[PDB]
Amino acid sequence: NKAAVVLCMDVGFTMSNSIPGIESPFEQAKKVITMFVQRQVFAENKDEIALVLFGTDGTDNPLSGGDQYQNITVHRHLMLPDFDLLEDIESKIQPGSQQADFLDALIVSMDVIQHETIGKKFEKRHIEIFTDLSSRFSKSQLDIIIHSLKKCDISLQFFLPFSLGGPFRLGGHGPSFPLKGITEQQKEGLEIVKMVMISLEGEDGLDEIYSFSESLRKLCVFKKIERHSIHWPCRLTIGSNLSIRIAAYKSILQERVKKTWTVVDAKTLKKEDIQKETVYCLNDDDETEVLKEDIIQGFRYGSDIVPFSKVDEEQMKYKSEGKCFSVLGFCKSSQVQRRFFMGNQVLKVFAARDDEAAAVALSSLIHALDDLDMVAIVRYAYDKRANPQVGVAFPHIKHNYECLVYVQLPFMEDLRQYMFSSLKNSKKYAPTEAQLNAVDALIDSMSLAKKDEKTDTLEDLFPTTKIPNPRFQRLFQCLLHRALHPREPLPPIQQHIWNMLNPPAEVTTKSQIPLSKIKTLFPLIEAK
Amino acid sequence: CPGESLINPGFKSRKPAGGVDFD
Amino acid sequence: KYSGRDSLIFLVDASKAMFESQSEDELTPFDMSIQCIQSVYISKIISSDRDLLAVVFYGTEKDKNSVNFKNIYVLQELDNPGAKRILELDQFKGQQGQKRFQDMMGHGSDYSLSEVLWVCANLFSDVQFKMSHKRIMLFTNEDNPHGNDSAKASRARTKAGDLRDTGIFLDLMHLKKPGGFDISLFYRDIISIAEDEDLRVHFEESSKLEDLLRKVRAKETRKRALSRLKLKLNKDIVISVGIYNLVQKALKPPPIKLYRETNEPVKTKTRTFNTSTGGLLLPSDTKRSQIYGSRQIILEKEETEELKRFDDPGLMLMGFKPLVLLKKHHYLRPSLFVYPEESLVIGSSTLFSALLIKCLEKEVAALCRYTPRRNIPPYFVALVPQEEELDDQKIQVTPPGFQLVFLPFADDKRKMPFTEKIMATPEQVGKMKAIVEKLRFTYRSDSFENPVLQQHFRNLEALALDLMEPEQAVDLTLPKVEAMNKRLGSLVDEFKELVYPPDYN
DNA sequence: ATATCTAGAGGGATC
DNA sequence: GATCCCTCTAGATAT
Repeated sequence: NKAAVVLCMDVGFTMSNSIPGIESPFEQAKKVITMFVQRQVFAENKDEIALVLFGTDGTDNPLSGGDQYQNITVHRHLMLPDFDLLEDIESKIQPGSQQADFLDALIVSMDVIQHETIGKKFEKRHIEIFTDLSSRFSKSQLDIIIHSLKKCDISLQFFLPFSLGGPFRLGGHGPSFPLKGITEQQKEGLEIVKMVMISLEGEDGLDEIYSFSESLRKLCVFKKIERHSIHWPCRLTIGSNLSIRIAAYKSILQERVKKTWTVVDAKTLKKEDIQKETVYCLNDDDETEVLKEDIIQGFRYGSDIVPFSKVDEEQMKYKSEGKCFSVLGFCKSSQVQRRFFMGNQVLKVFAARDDEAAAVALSSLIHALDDLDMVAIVRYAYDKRANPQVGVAFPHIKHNYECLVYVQLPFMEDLRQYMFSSLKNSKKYAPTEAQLNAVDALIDSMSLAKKDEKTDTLEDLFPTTKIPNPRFQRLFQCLLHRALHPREPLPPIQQHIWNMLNPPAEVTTKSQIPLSKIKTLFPLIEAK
Repeated sequence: CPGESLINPGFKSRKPAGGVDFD
Repeated sequence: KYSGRDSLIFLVDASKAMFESQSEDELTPFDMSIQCIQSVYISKIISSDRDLLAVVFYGTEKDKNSVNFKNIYVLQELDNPGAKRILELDQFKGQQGQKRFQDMMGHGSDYSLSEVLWVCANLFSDVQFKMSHKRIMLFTNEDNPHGNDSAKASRARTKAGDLRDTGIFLDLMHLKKPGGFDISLFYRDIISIAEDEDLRVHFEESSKLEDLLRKVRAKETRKRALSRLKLKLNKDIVISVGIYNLVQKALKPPPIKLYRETNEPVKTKTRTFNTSTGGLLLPSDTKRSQIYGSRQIILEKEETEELKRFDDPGLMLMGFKPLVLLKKHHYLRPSLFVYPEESLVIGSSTLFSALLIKCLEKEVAALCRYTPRRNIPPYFVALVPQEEELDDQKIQVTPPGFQLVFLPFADDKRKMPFTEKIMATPEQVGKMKAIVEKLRFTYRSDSFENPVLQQHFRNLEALALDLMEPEQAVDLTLPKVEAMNKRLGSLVDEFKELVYPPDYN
């Protein structure tokens, strides 16, 4: 449920230096923190966010006992984020001149998250550190820090100017701050951070060290504080004697804006002065007025119209027996084409929570489907009043979990029976060999995957499925700009959004000559 | 045109559903 | 065309031979043809209620038309099908309906095919709508209508040739004849088909009438492009394509509101005025607001539209990605179909075909940025090449083109609770494999019907036609529990013994 | 109680 | 311009 997040940002002087052509790490960290706080505020999440700055000229922290934990200030205590915090992040916070050890900052964040959560109930405690690791540190309290994280159940995430591992584009896909630029002090900081992440989580902790540019195009900041979906309990039935207790979650479900635009008067900025009403008028002349109680619902049947009252429809409606998840049969996986998937969601089906027998039975079914290369056609009804659907449940096996993925299949009435002219058989639209070779070269040049050497693994150069929806961040930016400066036009779309929405520059550069050949080989004329 | 419906010209003829028929 | 309608005229002979029968169990040709027309009417009402249907009888004693030709009775003119026409036709259905038809319209009189086709042509020309198809279904069971008289037959062939010239498709729906219909005696040179595919004598009647009696209830929406966008390679090589929905969730028709007494459609108007004077609030004196807990953010409607604007409508080719990188379980919304258009950018079809061929050869998909229309945030889509597929009957099962697959964003995927993996022993997997093999069936896309929609159609038909009791639609999505219980047998018990402990439900 | 079903304002296609 | 179709948005409302 509610979670307590502490953002420990680096502010000292070394975080302000910039290589020309590359944005300063201070600005990138500010952008990442702004995105995080924007999402937290404008989604009205109940998570409480703190903000600790280390490296500032001043010193204001609970552990400031004198000649210790200096140049560290707790800018914002644990509370619900508000527009004020966004205002300080965007304008008030300024880079400092001193330096501080990031372990001291981690200890300060520990104390903030410890002696500010008593009384309040928090499901998760998270700390996100933004730093450049260019400052000298002392590894004297490392064991105590690790033990404190382990005992207090506090996560960790590290953000660095350089990725762990052409011109540099912030938020884009491709190379980042050069791997040679990392200095010896930065190397020592990186190795200490890596050892901390290893001792904290394990080998997967290496995946929790991100870069600012790659963080601006991922949801890694919200990964540890997001609330998982609720399960839908049912029973997988094969016949009237076999039943497996299952729980189904929603894997893919398009996210839309939750807050609605409220229509208000332009003079008073209030909504009670504006209301909407509907007037019922006969289609005949003179536009007579009809009240709600004098209208009965009817249906269209050819050229005639038949009255069909709501009570009559409810009595005549197709009655479903209720919630069900029943297997109709098993068919070869090649018979269920991917192009026929319907619906607006994808369900992943596990066994019932902490149920060993159900887990064994479901794993047996999944492995049986996988070995025979078959899928299950199931009848799925969410609720008693829900319209029953027919869908496909195909096995999905990974190195750590197994599940059945359910996608709705079409009914015979959802299929459209148009016919299209054949393209291959056409003698007027047949490309010649030169055009085919040109298109072949173009496809080769614009490849979005790298066939890695020494292993049969395809690396995705443009993994779009990890890119956040740009509309939400754009809307949050516009809303914040309007709230802070309600006298200016909407700002332009941020450059990193365009960078993260565009393919790597290598793809574009490699596809200039082939594209010119395509242009000079395919005459395209826009009809008047 | 082959497979064209008699009721609705320009469309394909819809065959009866049939449902599930085990082998 | 798109706005064009389909015009169908049922030409039913009223000769005495049509009222005979070779067996009491068998239906006489007249009521069989009447049931044919009734099935067509019902299917068209469910599907294509915007089309035109007419019914004409020739060979009757009484005459009714716009020309006053003898022995021609136009029961219905070219008009949209309705329940009243269905009931009027039902008045002649079956036994005692044939008697009513013979009592109110004569039969057994001499006719002339040229006059019949003249009446049909006048019926086609009288109505003022724009139509794509002008079809005639001739219901008869006489091989040579004018076998004895040569002049009338010759005039008939001349008139049929004229109608073919002006665009009237003439079909033939012969009923049962004791001596065999013997097509190609007279009808060969008039029927609009290219040739008599079967030149036999056709002792039987069910040539294609089984297709007509077979009722399939589906809307059958006309073909129309969702958007005529532009596929841009970089910024200059721009081809014109069109987006179609090959699959779309069929919705129940929306109920209409009508007057309580007169039963006439009622128009709905919405108006907004301030609650201080009642003066209508023109959409230029109001603003959009959002209160985020304590602070109100005020934006013009133009600003709210502008903040959603990223790119111009069209598809921006980002690159090419191997098909193996497109995961099956990353389904977001139903995929679309991309087909080239030569009406806007001449030469688009050649480049589209080359791209399709090369993508099929290399098993790649064109990853593009999709903006369906103005002021809409873009998505990332994959154009997967889709080769044309023809079955054994050489019909277009799958059209050639591209399949536009929507790729989910990072926030369209939900994190899921951690679960300890509990694998199964090979014995249990083998038992479940046997169970799976027992219940194997062949799946086709058009195998299941929407029970809700079918029940709604049956209820509407019963209400309109005043049926005593509505027909209950058969739910094919219900598992055949008895059948699979008999098919499995003791496999379920053995599987439960292997997996489920003896104290589990 | 979240979700689903249902119900209303819009943007192109096509006349 | 008018009509139908299809997202999209917003609201209503049983399990």
